[PDB]
Amino acid sequence: GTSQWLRKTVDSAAVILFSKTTCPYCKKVKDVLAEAKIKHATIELDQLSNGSAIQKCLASFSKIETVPQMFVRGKFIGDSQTVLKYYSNDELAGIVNESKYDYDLIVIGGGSGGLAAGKEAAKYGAKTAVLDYVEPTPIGTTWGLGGTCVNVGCIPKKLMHQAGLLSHALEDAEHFGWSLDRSKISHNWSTMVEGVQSHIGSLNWGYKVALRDNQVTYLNAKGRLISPHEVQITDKNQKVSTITGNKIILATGERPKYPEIPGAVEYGITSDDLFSLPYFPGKTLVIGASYVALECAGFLASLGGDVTVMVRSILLRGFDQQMAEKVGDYMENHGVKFAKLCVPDEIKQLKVVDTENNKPGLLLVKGHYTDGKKFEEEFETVIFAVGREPQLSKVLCETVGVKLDKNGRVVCTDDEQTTVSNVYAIGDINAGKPQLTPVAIQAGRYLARRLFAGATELTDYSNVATTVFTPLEYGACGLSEEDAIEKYGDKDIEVYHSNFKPLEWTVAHREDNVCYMKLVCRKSDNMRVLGLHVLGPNAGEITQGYAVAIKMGATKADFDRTIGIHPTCSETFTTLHVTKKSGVSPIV
Amino acid sequence: GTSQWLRKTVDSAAVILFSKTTCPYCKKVKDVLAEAKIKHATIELDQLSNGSAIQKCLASFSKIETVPQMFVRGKFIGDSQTVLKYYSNDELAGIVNESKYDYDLIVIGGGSGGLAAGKEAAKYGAKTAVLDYVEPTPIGTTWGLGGTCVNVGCIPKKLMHQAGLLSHALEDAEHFGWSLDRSKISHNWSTMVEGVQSHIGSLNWGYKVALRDNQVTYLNAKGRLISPHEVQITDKNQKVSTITGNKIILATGERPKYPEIPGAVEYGITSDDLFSLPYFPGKTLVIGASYVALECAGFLASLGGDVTVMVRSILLRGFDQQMAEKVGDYMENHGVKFAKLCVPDEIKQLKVVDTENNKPGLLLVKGHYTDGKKFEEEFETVIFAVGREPQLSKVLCETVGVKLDKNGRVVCTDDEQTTVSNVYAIGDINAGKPQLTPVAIQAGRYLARRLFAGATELTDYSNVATTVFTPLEYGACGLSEEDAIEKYGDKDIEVYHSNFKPLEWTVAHREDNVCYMKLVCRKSDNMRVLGLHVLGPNAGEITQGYAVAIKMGATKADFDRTIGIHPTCSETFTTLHVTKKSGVSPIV
Ligand SMILES: Cc1cc2nc3c(=O)[nH]c(=O)nc-3n(C[C@H](O)[C@H](O)[C@H](O)COP(=O)(O)OP(=O)(O)OC[C@H]3O[C@@H](n4cnc5c(N)ncnc54)[C@H](O)[C@@H]3O)c2cc1C
Ligand SMILES: Cc1cc2nc3c(=O)[nH]c(=O)nc-3n(C[C@H](O)[C@H](O)[C@H](O)COP(=O)(O)OP(=O)(O)OC[C@H]3O[C@@H](n4cnc5c(N)ncnc54)[C@H](O)[C@@H]3O)c2cc1C
Ligand SMILES: [Mg+2]
Ligand SMILES: [Mg+2]
Ligand SMILES: [Mg+2]
Repeated sequence: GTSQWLRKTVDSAAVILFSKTTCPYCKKVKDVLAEAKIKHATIELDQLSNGSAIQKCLASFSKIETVPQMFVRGKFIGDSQTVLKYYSNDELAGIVNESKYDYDLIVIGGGSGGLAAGKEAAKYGAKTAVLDYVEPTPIGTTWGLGGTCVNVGCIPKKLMHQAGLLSHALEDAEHFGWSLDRSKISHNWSTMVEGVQSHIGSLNWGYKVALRDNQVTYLNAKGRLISPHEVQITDKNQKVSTITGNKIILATGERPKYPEIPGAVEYGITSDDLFSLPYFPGKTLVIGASYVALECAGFLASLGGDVTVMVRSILLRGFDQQMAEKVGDYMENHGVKFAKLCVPDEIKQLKVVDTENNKPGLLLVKGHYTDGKKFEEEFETVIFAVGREPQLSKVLCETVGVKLDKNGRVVCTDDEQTTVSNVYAIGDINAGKPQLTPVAIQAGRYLARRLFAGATELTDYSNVATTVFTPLEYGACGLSEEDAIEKYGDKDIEVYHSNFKPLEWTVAHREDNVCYMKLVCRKSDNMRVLGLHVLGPNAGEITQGYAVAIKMGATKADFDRTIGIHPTCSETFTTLHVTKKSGVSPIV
Repeated sequence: GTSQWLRKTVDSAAVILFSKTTCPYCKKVKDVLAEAKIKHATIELDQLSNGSAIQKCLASFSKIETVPQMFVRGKFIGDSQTVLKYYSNDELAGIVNESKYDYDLIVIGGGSGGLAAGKEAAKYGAKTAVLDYVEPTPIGTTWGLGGTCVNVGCIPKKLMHQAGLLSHALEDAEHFGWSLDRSKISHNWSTMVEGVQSHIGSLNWGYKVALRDNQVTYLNAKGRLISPHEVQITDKNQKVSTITGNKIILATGERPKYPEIPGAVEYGITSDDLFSLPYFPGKTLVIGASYVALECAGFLASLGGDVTVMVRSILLRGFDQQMAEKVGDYMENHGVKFAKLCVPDEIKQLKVVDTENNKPGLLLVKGHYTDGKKFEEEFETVIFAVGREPQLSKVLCETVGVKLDKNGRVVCTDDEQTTVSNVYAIGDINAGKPQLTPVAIQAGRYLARRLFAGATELTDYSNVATTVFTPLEYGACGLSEEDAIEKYGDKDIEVYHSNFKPLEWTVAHREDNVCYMKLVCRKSDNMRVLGLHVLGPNAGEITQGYAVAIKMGATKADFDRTIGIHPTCSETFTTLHVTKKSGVSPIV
């Protein structure tokens, strides 16, 4: 184990120092490298249980067993006296910069995962390039550095969700004694978009500054992997060139799909366009039933819009379907209309978008229900939220040998390695992984540490918590009830559940028994918590801390012995007692 | 210890059935008791690991080793045929109601702990009385059933905190595109109090209905324990009588203290009066620096009031002082004035409260600072928040033998037992325990199960999470940093910390580096999390789930391997990396 780890670490690290924290010769070398502005990884052998074995194995590369030992790109450079010699003779800079490739790491994609990986690799002295290019949407929308979450995902969507939540805060404020009249207050879409876009612009700029400050080369260029170590880049002026890299990280993400029906690309939009749209969508049809579809429909309705969601089959496929039904029922009680069991056939244009008066156009949507009955209605905006897809055919030449699955995602080992030994993939394009921003970030950071700092820690993709930011939010960690029953059998599953009412909803005269939580547990394993589910305000804040406990193997007894914080919504997890098997009502 | 447990269980239970889930004879006995409206505890021997030894040890009472076996107040009643004989002969009701005392349980105090204990005991057939009486405040304020939290504590305070938080929501709404103008909106104190009090009234009524539905006798009477089994009650018409009970639970709580200075009782108020006050306090001085003092000052300022807090020494004594300073600094930047290192000497009346026109009076407060300088300022309302005290000299006759500590609280074992063996104490009067509503509720419920259902589970009072509902909320679980350093030494403590900015604060132009969190960890115990601290919105929702993980022994590695939910405040705990020892800034 140790010899294999050391060989892999030495071969892959850009600049690495084997050290001991007590040794003054090691401190002197560290001080020289810091003065020279040479970044590097450091392995403190006295801080590792197998450090003595590592010292012995180092002689297989350097012929010495002492510390310090400096390596650059697989080559032993020297001990203390030698490194000081190179520094004194002004030779060290050239040595640490010598490389077979232009870069130690090329990251293709400057989104959540790619920026995290590139910044982390640079900390260990890896010469790093991050490529990011945003192909415009069909109507021409484009945006800056940072990827989907920053520009057209989690960040703007949650800010618009907050704008929507504030509608109810205005209503509640009256009951709490404030003098406003909610019925005389209106919402200005353009003012909200300006504020959202100003924040996004600060993030775009902050990422460019962060790459500069980490000595990462940022290329606003489209990359294509043409062989294991060669990336062809096309710049803003269509100039084509090739750069080379030792390790390659594919982090190119996904883009929205469109249905293959007349008028969809021409006259509809997707989430990519929504978050910078200069005019309020107006009367809107959302086609689809993913979390993207429902989150966007929810905030548009809360802002005062006339919104309909066209659902082919079910809501939130892949999520617990009891929770999905409760999410949709709340939305329907709060203004969202649903066209159920329905698909679109064609979008016809009745009015062109009025860019001068800043108004949407008008569309005729024709569709049909599963029984064959026709759907026909006019909408000012049609938003397609019918899934997202990787677009690797343009990122990857087929001759490179990177295996893709049937959906076009990259088939990766548990350490993100593709079928090409120096090429890795992270984020939404890594087949089978949860498609979430903090997952991409952890994967990229942890991978960079394994490549360039000798780390061994893998990303754990199990029991990753989620939150759907619908008008009433839905947080979850672990299995749905139906997946738990499928895996273990109904007789081995116990479900504890309860309704609850936020204290803030009492004086506000809101609903008594809409918020809901459950714990899905395995009886034969000490009532292990297999899944946690909560519908209520601030559901992501509620869920997050429990994800640590679930990671640690929490049981129902662990929830019971923990004392609640009062008054909170979250504390209702600490006193659950009604089982579904008992048939006793969960109402409070 | 099976023999000792069975002896204690049979001796204490009111009505108890020993059964097996796999027995249709037990099913018949359960059905008969259910039809007879006879509530009882049930111990399913097949579900316990030592069930076989219990069956054998039951014969020491019943001379049989089969199930079912029924017991009443220490006496074996019979098997299947025998219980049916009594039922057929109309003898069973008399048998199950025979008792040496009027009640199996008398609970003195109808607050958080006492109501929880009384309701739980009644589930197992314990004939239960709950006594509750609310001695009026000096100005005459009184309230209904439910105790401090329901009437004059957590419930109204959090509702008034929410009214205060809505001030900032109104401001934020403008930046999110809503057309209101916060500067022309005002707050109506009386409207908010009316709504708060209507909710409280629904809780008072709900508790009365809950006791009725559980067959608990509710006496709105002042109780005094005059001997181990005798409680003297004084009813609303001053009629004095004595009732007897087998077990006694003392759950009488505490009341606000006043400083011993002229004018304090006559002209000041406390939290007991604030939550139903019919007029806005106006310009207000809060004397004290507890969480009660700061929570009330905070919401009064957010409602638009002119508020000053007079602090003898420090804020939030007993809490992490770095966090306390950050809490206070936020309040000072958001309208709360602080008179630091200052104590009051006298409250002088300048105008009497005008009850007819619903206006406060006017007071002159004289005090002095530690540097000798004088304090002299006028206020419309003076609120004392200088601690709370038990008042057991009127609850307990000294001859009973219940030992109190130097502060007047009850000295209890880890199972809530006093020095008188049938008398227990729960909630705020139990010396040394966290004085919180969910603690009182757990203690009461768990104690009732041990007394009347043979349970053995104790309440765990360690690492009980808290939240201070100041304008920026402060959640904590475990040790303060200073307590951890005192216990383990600075060299064995590592502190990970970060500022954060809620995404909701970006478009709203709120502060960049005021929200803050830290994990206080023990290096030599695998970086065990000793204390978690968070200052930010929704801090109780953030903190609660982590309390389960801390109960389970979470380490820093457990936080690191858990993935964040994005975008949330809570996810910041999953990526902490800056140590205090490193000196690196925690700013974003
Ligand atoms: C509407 C919406 C809401 C979401 N909400 C949440 C949420 O609340 N929480 C959450 O955790 N996740 C959320 N997500 C998911 C999250 O956005 C993604 O999981 C995350 O952005 C994936 O990161 P990534 O690094 O894999 O890819 P991306 O962030 O998509 O980055 C890939 C980047 O590479 C660029 N690129 C593509 N091809 C090339 C090429 N050939 N050369 C150069 N650059 C290229 C892309 O244009 C893009 O900039 C949401 C997504 C959407 C669409
Ligand atoms: C302003 C304030 C805010 C608080 N906020 C929170 C918070 O956010 N979260 C939290 O967890 N805790 C909070 N607390 C603490 C919480 O209120 C107490 O911990 C809890 O109420 C204690 O319950 P208890 O059963 O011990 O006593 P109590 O709830 O005080 O009940 C005791 C009852 O017994 C009655 N009684 C007294 N003597 C007699 C007698 N001789 N005969 C009959 N009846 C009698 C009393 O009048 C009262 O009704 C707060 C407290 C205050 C004062
Ligand atoms: Mg702005
Ligand atoms: Mg599942
Ligand atoms: Mg009302």
